[PDB]
Amino acid sequence: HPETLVKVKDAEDQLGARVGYIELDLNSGKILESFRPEERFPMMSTFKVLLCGAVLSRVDAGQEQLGRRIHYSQNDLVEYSPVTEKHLTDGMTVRELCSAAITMSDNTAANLLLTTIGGPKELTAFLHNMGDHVTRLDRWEPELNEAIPNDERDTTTPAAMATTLRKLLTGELLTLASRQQLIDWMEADKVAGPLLRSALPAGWFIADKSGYGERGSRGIIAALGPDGKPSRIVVIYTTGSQATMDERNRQIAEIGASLIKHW
Ligand SMILES: *C(=O)N1C[C@H](NOS(=O)(=O)O)CC[C@H]1C(N)=O
Repeated sequence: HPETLVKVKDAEDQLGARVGYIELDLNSGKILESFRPEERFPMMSTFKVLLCGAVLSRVDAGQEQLGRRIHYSQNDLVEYSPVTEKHLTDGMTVRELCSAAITMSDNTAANLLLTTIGGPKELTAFLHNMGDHVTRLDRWEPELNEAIPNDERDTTTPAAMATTLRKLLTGELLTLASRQQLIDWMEADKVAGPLLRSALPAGWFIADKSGYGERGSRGIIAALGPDGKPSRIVVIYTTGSQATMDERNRQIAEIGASLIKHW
């Protein structure tokens, strides 16, 4: 709808920064709306979804098992480690760590998961082999959140992420059991309250992953639809604004309110 685009433009005016936007039909993969679709934005914590997609790919092939227990130490703990800092004694399974990475955005969990697959480059190789020659992860947490302007490291485009997400959630890449583990983790997101979730009517489905970085970076990827069943993918990124966090949260909410009302 023109008026959802108008809200994206107004959000650009009021934040004083670039905003990338993609609305994708889950069934056919056709783009319903777009704004700056081929411009790069920092992925920030939204990459954790693509990371757990790579891990589930290894689980399918038998190179990884969801129950394998990983033991680490305080050393591996990096800033924002809400769950991993509580399991220094018993360790955590791959399944629990991916749950921590997506539902709580645990940073140490992400670094541990990156180690099991062979580092950021090997995640990029994973995305490359499924048809994403645009998205790239280059650094570990928390360095990947610097969001230096014009730096292409740890970036995606609204169109590339939205298509890759669609393949991960509904494509032929993962098995049915693996596809549902990723969507279940995303549905259990507990850190994207004031974003798209704030504008959701009762009975709607949402499975999302949010993120923020430096230089006013904020973003969300989401699978949502009415009556508890997803039907579209929404990708929203922004960077460059000197806005406070609560301000950036407000615009993504108004973008959410618009596309829900003109669903
Ligand atoms: C993801 O971008 N991050 C991890 C954590 N918050 O995730 S959230 O903003 O989606 O809820 C801390 C902030 C950020 C980071 N600096 O890693």
